[PDB]
Amino acid sequence: SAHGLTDDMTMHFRMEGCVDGHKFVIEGNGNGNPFKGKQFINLCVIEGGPLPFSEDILSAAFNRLFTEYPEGIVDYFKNSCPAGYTWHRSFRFEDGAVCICSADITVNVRENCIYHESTFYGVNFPADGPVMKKMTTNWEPSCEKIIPINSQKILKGDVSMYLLLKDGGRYRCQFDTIYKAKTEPKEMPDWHFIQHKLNREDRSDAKNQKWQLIEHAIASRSALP
Amino acid sequence: SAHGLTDDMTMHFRMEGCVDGHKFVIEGNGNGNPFKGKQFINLCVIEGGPLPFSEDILSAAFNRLFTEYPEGIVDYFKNSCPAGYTWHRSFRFEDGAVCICSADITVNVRENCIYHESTFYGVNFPADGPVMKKMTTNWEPSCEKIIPINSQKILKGDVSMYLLLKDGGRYRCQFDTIYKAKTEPKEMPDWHFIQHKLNREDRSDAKNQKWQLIEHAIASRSALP
Amino acid sequence: SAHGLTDDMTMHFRMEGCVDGHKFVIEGNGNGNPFKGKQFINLCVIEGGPLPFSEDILSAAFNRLFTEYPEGIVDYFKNSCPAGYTWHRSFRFEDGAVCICSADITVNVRENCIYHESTFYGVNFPADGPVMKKMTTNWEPSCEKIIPINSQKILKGDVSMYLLLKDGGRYRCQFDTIYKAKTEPKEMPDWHFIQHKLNREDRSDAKNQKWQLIEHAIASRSALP
Amino acid sequence: SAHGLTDDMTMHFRMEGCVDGHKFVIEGNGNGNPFKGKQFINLCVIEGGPLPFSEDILSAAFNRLFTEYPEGIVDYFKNSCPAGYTWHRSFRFEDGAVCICSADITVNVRENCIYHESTFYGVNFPADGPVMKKMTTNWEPSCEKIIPINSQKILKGDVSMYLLLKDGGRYRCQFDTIYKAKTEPKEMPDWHFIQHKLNREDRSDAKNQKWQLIEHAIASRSALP
Repeated sequence: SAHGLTDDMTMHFRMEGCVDGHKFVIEGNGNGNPFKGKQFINLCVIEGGPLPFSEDILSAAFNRLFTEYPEGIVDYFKNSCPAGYTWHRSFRFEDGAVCICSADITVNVRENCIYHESTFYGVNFPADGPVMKKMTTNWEPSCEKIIPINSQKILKGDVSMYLLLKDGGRYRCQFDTIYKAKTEPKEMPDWHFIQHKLNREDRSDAKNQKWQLIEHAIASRSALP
Repeated sequence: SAHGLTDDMTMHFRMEGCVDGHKFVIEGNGNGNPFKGKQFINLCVIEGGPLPFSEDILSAAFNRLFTEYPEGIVDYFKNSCPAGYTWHRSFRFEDGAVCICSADITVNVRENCIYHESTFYGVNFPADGPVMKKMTTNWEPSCEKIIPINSQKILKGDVSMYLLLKDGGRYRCQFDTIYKAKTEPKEMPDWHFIQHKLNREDRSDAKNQKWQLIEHAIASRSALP
Repeated sequence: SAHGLTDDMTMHFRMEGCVDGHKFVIEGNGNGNPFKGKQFINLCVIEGGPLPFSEDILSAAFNRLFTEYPEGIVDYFKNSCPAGYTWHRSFRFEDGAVCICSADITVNVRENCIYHESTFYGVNFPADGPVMKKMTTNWEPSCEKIIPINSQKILKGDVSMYLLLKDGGRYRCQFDTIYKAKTEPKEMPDWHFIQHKLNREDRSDAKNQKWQLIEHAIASRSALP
Repeated sequence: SAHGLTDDMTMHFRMEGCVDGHKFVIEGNGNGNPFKGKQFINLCVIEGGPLPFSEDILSAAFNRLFTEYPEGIVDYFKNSCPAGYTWHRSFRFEDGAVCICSADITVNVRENCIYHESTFYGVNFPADGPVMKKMTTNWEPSCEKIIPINSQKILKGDVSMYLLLKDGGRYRCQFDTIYKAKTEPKEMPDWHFIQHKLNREDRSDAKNQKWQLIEHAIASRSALP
C-alpha cells in the first residue's frame, strides 16, 4: 500500500479532556477516503456526559490525512504515513474563552485503520455565552493558510473560524496550529490553503450523548493566475 | 452604463498619512477592469519622501469595485455605484505595530474615472523591525472572509495577511475591515470569500519615490460541495 | 524652575482627529503642578461637535510631565524639559475598534506654560456598542508598567484599561505606548509603575460640547519589600 | 484559626501537565502565613524530568489564600476557607504559545495545612524561543487587577506578565483568570489590585529537577487619593 493508506479506511478515536473543571472521555469510530479528503466520524461521550458545554467546540480535534491534495503541492501528512503525525492547537474565542488540543495520528496498516488519540482542555467560557447556553449549530466553511517552517520541518496553520448560532449570529475563534510529522520529511511543501467543510448531526438518545461529524477538505494554491 | 462602470476605467488617488510622526502625501493614477477584478496603480510620494518605512504597509489601502463577482453572490460594491462606498480598517502587526486606514471611493461617470481618497496612520514600528529596515518585498496571496452585518447593511472583512521578507521570512498582519455603501443597499450578500493577489514593483528614480501596484481579486463561496 | 517647569503652570491643547470618517478638532487649556503629577484640563469641541462617539475614548491623549516621580526612580519626562517629548499609542478595544494617537509636548519657559498638540484616529466602533451609544462614564484607576528600551533611549508603556459604562459594564482597552524625549537622555530609568486616576466632568451647554478632565499620576516601584 | 487558617501553615502540592506532548508530574510542599500573603513552595519534578521547557512557565499555578488583604477590601479567598476555591487561567505568550491551568485548593483544618491540586497544559512553544531554550530567569513583579462578577459571585483577574530572560529581554504573557469560591460568597469585594512578587531559586541536582518558589502578594486600592 502507498504509505499504508487505502481509499476506504476505518478510524478509532479516543479523546480525554476537561473544560472549566468538567472532565470527560469520548470514544468513537469512523470511515473515510483520505484521497478524496472525506471522513465520517461517530462519537459517543463515555465519561462526563451529558456535556455542559456545546459539543461543537470539540469538532476540529477529530486528521489532515483526510485532505485531498493536488500533485503540485507536497502532501506532508500522507508522506508521514504510516507512522503518522502529531499536532497542537490553540482555540481563542472572541469572548475570552481559550481551548488547547493536541492529537496523535497513527496508521495501523494491517487493520486498514487510523488510530487517533487526543486531549482537549478549555477555560473561561462565560456562563451566559453561546457555548454554555448551547446556542451553536455548526462551524462555517473555512480557508486555512498552511505555512512551512523549513528549519524545523514542521507546518503552521492559521484559520479564523466562526461557529454559527441558533439566533442567526456568529462566534469567532482563531485557530493557531503546529503540525509535526513523526518521520523526518524528505520534502517540504510550499505555503498553501486548505478549505474545509465540517458538519455535526446530533444522534443522542435517552441513554447516550452521541453525534456524527462529516468533514471534507481540499488543498489548493491561489485562485489568481 | 450599469452603475456607471465600464471594463476599462481610470482612477485618481490621493492619500494623506503619518507613521510614527512622519507625515506624507501620495498621489497617483491607474487603470483597471472592475468586471475582471484587475487594476494597475501608479503612485508617487509627493510630500514626505523618501519614506523611512517600507512602502508595502500601504498597499492594501489602494477598492473592492475591482473584484470579479460571480452572479450567485450579491456584489455589494458595484451595487453601491456610482455613489461609491467607504471603508475603515485596522492593521495589527505581530511585533506590535498598529496601523489604521480609511478610504472613500466615488465613481465619476462622465470621466469614466474612479476617485479614491484615503488616510493612513501607523504607530510603533520597531526600529529593528522589517518595516523600518525595509526588509519587505510583497504581500502573499490571501483569502479574505466577507461577512454581512444585516442589521446595519454593512460588511465585515477578516484576513490574516503576511508580508514576505528579503531573507525568506514572513511578517504577519491581521486586517479587520468594515465596508459601507454610500447608497442604502437593496440586497445584501451572504458570507463569501475574496481571494487576492497584490504585487509591488518599485519605479523610483533620483527625483521621486514611485511604484506600481497590481491587484487581482475574485469572490467565491466554499470550494467544497 | 527646574528644566523650565514650575509647580503652577498652564497648558494649551489642540487635538485634530477622525473616528470612522467623522472629523473633529478640540481646543482647550489647563493648569497643574507637574511635581505633584496633578492637572486640570478644560476642553472644547470647536469642530465636528457634538461628537457621535463617546468623548471618553480621547481622554488619555491629553502628558507624562504630570507625574509625581520619587527621588529613586529616574524621571524621563521632566528631564527632557523644556524641549519636551513625543509619544505614540495604540489600543484595541475588546469589540474590535482600534484607535491610535500621538502627541507633542513642548515647554514654553517664557510664558511658564506647556503646548500640547495631538492627533487621534480610530476605526470600527460598532453602531450598537457603548462608544457610539455614548454610554460611558469614566476610565477606572490603573497601574501602567513603564519599561526602558535602553538601546534606543525610549520607553514602552503597557496598561490594561477599563472604561466604565453607565449600565454597569466595563469596556476593555489595551494601551501600548512608546515614549520619546526630544532631548537625548543621559540617564534612563529602570522599569517602574505609574498609577493613574483620570476623571471626566461634563460641562456641555447649548452652544458647545465641553468638559473638564482631572488627572493624578504617581510613579512607583513594587509594593512588596 | 479564622476560616480554619493559621499564620504558620504547610501545603501539599501536586501538578500533572503536558506541554507540546511532553507529560510531567510535580510533587512539592510548602510553608507560609496567608495573613501576610507570603509563602515558600518546594517543588520537584518526579516524572517527565528534566523538563524540556522552562519551569518558569509553571510558577503562577502554585493560591490567593496567600494574599495580605487590608480591612477595607473584602477577602474573597479566605472567606471560602476552609472549603477552598478553584481557578481557571489562560495566557497567550507573545510568540503564540498558549497555556491553560486550573487548580483546586482545599484547607485541611485537622492538620493545619493546605492541599493544592493543579493541571497545566500548553502548546506551540517555538523550538528556538526562550522557553524551549530554557533561557528564563524570573517573572517581574506585577500588579493584577481583580474585578468582581456579581451576578455569578466569581472574580476575574487581569495581569500583564513579563518573564525576564537570561539574555536581557522580556517575554510577555497575558494572564486571564476566573476565581471561584467552593463555598457561596455572602459578600463580594469591589475591584482592587493585587501586587505580586514571585521568585524561583533552582535547587536541582544529579537526581532531580527541583526548585523553590517564594511569593509575596498584597491587595490594595488605588495609590491616588
